[PDB]
Amino acid sequence: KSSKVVLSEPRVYAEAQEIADHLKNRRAVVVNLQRIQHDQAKRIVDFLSGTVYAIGGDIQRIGSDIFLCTPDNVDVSNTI
Amino acid sequence: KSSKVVLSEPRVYAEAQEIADHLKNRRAVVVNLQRIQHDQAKRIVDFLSGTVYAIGGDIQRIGSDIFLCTPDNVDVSNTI
Repeated sequence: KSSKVVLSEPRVYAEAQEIADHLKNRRAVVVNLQRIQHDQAKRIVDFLSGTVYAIGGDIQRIGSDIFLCTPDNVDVSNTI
Repeated sequence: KSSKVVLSEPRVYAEAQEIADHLKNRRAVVVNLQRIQHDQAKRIVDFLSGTVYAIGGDIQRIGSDIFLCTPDNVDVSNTI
C-alpha cells in the first residue's frame, strides 16, 4: 500500500520510454522539460501523449514545460 | 489502494494550510509558486518546510519555484 514519485528528465522520445516503464509499475513520474530543447521537449511530449494514455496513465501540466505522468490508480485535483 | 495528486497554488502561508490538510489524508500535492510574489512564495515554503515534515510528509523541488508535497507513504526517486 504505497506509491512512488520519480523525477524524469529525458532529452528524446527514446529516453521517455523510461517514463512509460515506471507507469507500468503504477509509479508517478515528474517530467521537467525546462532545460530540454524545443524539438527535444516536443518529441518527448508527443511520445508520452500516445504511450502514457495507452498504458492506463495520463499527463498533467503543472508548470512551464513541466508535466506529471500518473497511472489509472491516481486521481488528479487542485486547490487554492 | 490508491493515491491522489493535488495542484495547489497558495499565495500565503495561511492558504498553504490546505496543502498540509491534504497530506494528513495521505495525498500528494503539486505546489507551483511561479506566479507567486517573492515574499509570498517564501512564506509558503517556510510554512511548508516546518509543517510538511512535522506531519510525516516531505518537500521535493522539481522545477523553478515548483515543489511537491508527499506523505511518508510515498517514495521519491529520479531517472534519465
